[PDB]
Amino acid sequence: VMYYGKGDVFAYRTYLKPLTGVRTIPESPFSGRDHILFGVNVKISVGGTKLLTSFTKGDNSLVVATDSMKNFIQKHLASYTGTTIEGFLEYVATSFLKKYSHIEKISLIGEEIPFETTFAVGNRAASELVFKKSRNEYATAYLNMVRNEDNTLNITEQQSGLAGLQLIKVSGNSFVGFIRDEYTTLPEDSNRPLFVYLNIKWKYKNTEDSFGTNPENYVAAEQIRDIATSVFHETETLSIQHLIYLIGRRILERFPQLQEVYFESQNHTWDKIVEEIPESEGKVYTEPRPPYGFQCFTVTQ
Amino acid sequence: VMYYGKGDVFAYRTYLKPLTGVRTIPESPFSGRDHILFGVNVKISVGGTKLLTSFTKGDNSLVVATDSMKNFIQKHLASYTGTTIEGFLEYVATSFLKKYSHIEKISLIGEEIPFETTFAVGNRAASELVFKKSRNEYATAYLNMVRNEDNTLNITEQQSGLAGLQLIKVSGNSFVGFIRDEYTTLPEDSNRPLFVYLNIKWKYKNTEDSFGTNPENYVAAEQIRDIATSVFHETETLSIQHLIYLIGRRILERFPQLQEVYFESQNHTWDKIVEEIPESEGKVYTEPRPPYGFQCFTVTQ
Amino acid sequence: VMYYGKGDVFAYRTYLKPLTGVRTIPESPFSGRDHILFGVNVKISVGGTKLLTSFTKGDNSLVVATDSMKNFIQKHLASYTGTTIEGFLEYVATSFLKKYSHIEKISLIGEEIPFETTFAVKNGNRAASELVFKKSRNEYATAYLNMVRNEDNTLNITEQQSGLAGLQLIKVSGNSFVGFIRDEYTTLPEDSNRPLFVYLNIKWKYKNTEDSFGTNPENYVAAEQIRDIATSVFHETETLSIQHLIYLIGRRILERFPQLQEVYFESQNHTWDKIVEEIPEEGKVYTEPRPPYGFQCFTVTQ
Amino acid sequence: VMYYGKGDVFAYRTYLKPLTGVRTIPESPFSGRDHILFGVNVKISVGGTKLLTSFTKGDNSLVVATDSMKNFIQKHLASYTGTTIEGFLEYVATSFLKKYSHIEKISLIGEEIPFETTFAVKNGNRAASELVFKKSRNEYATAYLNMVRNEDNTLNITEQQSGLAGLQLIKVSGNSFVGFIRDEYTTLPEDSNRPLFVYLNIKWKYKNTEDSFGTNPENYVAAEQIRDIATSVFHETETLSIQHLIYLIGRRILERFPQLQEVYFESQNHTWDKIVEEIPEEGKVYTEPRPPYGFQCFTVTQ
Ligand SMILES: O=c1[nH]c(=O)c2nn[nH]c2[nH]1
Ligand SMILES: O=c1[nH]c(=O)c2nn[nH]c2[nH]1
Ligand SMILES: O=c1[nH]c(=O)c2nn[nH]c2[nH]1
Ligand SMILES: O=c1[nH]c(=O)c2nn[nH]c2[nH]1
Ligand code: NA
Ligand code: NA
Ligand code: NA
Ligand code: NA
Repeated sequence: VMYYGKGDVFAYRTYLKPLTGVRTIPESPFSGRDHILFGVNVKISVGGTKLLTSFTKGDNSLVVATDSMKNFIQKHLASYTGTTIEGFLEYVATSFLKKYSHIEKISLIGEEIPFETTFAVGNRAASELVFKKSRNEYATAYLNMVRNEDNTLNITEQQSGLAGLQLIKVSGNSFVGFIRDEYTTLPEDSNRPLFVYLNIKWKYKNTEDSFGTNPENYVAAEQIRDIATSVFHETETLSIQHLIYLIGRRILERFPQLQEVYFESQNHTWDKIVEEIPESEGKVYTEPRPPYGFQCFTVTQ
Repeated sequence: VMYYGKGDVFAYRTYLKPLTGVRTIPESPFSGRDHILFGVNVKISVGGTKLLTSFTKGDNSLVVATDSMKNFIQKHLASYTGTTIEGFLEYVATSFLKKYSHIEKISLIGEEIPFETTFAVGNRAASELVFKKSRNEYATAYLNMVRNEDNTLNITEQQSGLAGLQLIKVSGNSFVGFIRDEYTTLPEDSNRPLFVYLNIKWKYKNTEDSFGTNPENYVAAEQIRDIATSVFHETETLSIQHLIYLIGRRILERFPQLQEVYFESQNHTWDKIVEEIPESEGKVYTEPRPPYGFQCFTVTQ
Repeated sequence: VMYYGKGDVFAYRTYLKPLTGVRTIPESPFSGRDHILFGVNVKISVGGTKLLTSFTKGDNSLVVATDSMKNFIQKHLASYTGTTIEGFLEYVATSFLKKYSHIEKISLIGEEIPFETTFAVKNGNRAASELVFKKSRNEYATAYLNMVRNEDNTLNITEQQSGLAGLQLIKVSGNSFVGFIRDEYTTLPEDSNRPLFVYLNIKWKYKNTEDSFGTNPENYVAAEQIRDIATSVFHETETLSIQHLIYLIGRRILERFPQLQEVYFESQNHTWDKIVEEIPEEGKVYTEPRPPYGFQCFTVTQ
Repeated sequence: VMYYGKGDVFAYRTYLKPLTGVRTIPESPFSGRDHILFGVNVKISVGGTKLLTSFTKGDNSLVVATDSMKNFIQKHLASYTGTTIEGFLEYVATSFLKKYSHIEKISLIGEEIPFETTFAVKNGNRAASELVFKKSRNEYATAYLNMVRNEDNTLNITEQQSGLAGLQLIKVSGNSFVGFIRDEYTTLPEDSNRPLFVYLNIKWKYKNTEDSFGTNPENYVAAEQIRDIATSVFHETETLSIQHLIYLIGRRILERFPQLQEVYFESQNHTWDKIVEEIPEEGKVYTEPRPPYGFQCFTVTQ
């Protein structure tokens, strides 16, 4: 391995060109983003054989300073004329390889820094000025671009995602029928309040569709979130494994331009404390000990 | 000082009695809570002269185990027949002093663990089953109760609050006219994107009104949140100090049953990177260095 | 309430005057501080009735920008000629009130950012490095100071407190917790031998605030020495509870430092849950508990 | 991809077999581990094509509950008779594949939960305590292991890696960063003497996986010794960049441990910003930077 770069490059842009005309799906009201505020956290990694002596000899002649890479990203957010993080990553990548001929490979991660609307008043409406910083789920994007021997540039990998989704379904979930042996102490549960954390990532058949230039073909993280919550509600779940497969199948049915969906899920279900409350369908639970189950699974189109 | 207790007592209750009929205000749509899911993080502290020898002699005869205090709280969440955190704290407090005659003083903090609705589908609606765990703002409550010499119990202190509100207003804020001397390097800014964190706490004229038994008199954290966002939108702010005073005045005008409102605010405004973008009203900003300004201020009715 | 200020004012100073001339105790080899690297995180709060209209009218005329308070702290760390965080806070507070006549009260907190020595081979042998330090995320010293301006424009310290924060200690045996109340709320078993794991925050107040500054260092009480008393007493004691332990720690502190007026403890119980009791042919296995934690708050006075 | 498992499996063991018989190096006094207290955080991932219908059909017949995997790990820490995290992972992996025939692949990560010695006065003198330990939030050792079941039901290790995580080192002088590209994106000044602050994660692979287990301890490479090489080289070197430094650290590691095949570095730059350059009558003042951090990823091979 030989690469270097800059992490935690925060950049907030006001009044990015709005994303509009995204084809809708029945699980989600999403049709676009107003982009009054567009926040992103970028990580940039660059590589190339000509970087060797920066390591082996302490020669900085071909070192773009990581601080300069931060300036590059922030200046390019000011000049970007597109409408998505995926497209912003492409713009940065192409511009960086064009600028620095000694770099053979660039890898970028962009994480949305999400904001929510707030109420302002003779009637409450969404404010165009005041927004709430959200620490809940957020969109992500990843891009790798290389310079070939014939000096053409090529995207070698692209992936979009949704991170930090935390969903609890109070009833309508079972976990029964698993292996019972000398190591098993978990009771079977025919009705648990399954609490899952979800990170969902998708890849497109055609990299162009990720940029949003033709919004009809763009798959928004907001729509993925809404599919996940709908499928979870609809399904008598039999395990997290069962749930995530069904979510993936629905995503790929709604978005035929997608090639695959990948899931990283964790189980954070609470421990039950009070099983029966007189005169109520209610129950009391509490936080479990730290160990958490997880699942990782790809569904392909 | 001499007290002991239990912290991080998480307790999640399904199907608490709904809070309904809260008198509305124009800044907020809030009228109640369905309480399908009711999550709280409780801290309990107890004191009394009879605890001395548990410290000075290692005598545990009058030590209620902190683990038992956790069981007490979780069992009482199962039996609570009310509709608010404030009322739950009163129920726990009265029950604990009634149970343990050697305790002279109990202090409780309750923090909401908030959950948000999600979409499920032939039309999207809010799910009654699937909820999103939120890491954004949340309601709080605090209660202190004592046993008097004539053996009556009395609430000595009650306070409600909203914590973790993070609001950014992209324009319509200035900070000018402050002291310029040998220590001043901050440029005056006639139009900054003020980003404030807010913790807001209120006290009632009549402790009864905090419980929610008469919802007409209950002041919900959701309504406080919506007043804050409305006032921030409405105001050409001149500093955080100026903004929080105005928020407090509005709160006390809307809620005459309140005696005071207290604010703890922090300044997290971003540093500007790009001041002018051709053909746009947009700008680019980034995260500042760690130091943060803060303000603390009480407004009284 | 009405005040404002700046938090997370980090400041790192190289080559502060070393702390030496301290008075030793049996429980600690502490003999001073080299101060090649001195880091502090400062919070500053200021008040005064003349600040009212900055809130009620948006009048910034008497507002010292919080950014300027950060500059003030950082510049004064460069000029500070003393040897302790406590003395640094006094230097900042006195200087700030002298600069800003409309401020009536200042409150300061300083938290040490601790570094540990590393070793290097050079010129034939391994020795402590004067250049390379390891940042520590473990325990650290703290200080608190409040100062006021009186009607006659004199300045008085109104409260001072020192402390040690973030000490996490586990004793594998020699602790019991038995004899507590057993009623309809009790499910905790009696335990004659548990691996008690405590978090300790310990704070002390001096009889004479001058002794906190270090200008006569024999009278200073170092957080390092308090740390070492805590670990020694925990080892020495067949503990009957955390309450029992912290009282005995406090007694030892006050016996070793007669110039202290009191010591205050905030302790938390983070003891692990037992998984395996018997291992064939003296060990056991434990794991992390559920989140709820017991805590204790207790003062011992001289 | 298809796998599942359990994360944050904390396990604390008392009185593990001590590690001794290690081979020393000039840069480190490390001589073994007492193992009075041995803590580990384990993540376990398992796969196999027979798990498909647990996802596609909700059939739990071949699902080992993740809770049971936690039980498995905790119970095997009680029975483990070796002396290293690397050996513990092998013991767990081999045992798990032997128990569960439908599992084709297991991946394990173990992270040391480190504790430091404390001292106590007893029977007339201050000495290291055998009972009281301080939990550390600083650097810690790591291990990684992947094992597979072949068609003939033999088991093979397919990847092994050891490491040191969380090392944070600041060198106050004797570092430069000059000569980098100066163009329309450059605003960083050249600096002939900066207080370089690096975070280091260092990972190593052995030529022969057996040497990682500790059963012949003279061939084991301890994270403590790697830590001490890193601090020594940082002191010894007039650094020209972090890239320069980590290459030299890697060279020294590979020279001192010829049984290693390679060493991999993930470094981050957290150097403070300068506030005061000149202090009257050699110190300076620095403060925390904005969040963006440079990083480097680099392998040195034998
Ligand atoms: O959904 C689940 N999948 C699992 O693999 C599992 N293991 N324990 N609980 C579980 N729940
Ligand atoms: O609103 C503000 N109040 C302040 O006191 C301040 N100080 N710096 N910036 C500031 N902004
Ligand atoms: O030392 C202890 N003190 C307590 O009060 C307590 N309660 N549960 N366990 C405990 N341990
Ligand atoms: O050591 C460094 N390497 C780098 O690549 C770099 N970029 N900015 N500062 C730096 N320091
Ligand atoms: Na739709
Ligand atoms: Na209303
Ligand atoms: Na000395
Ligand atoms: Na030895």
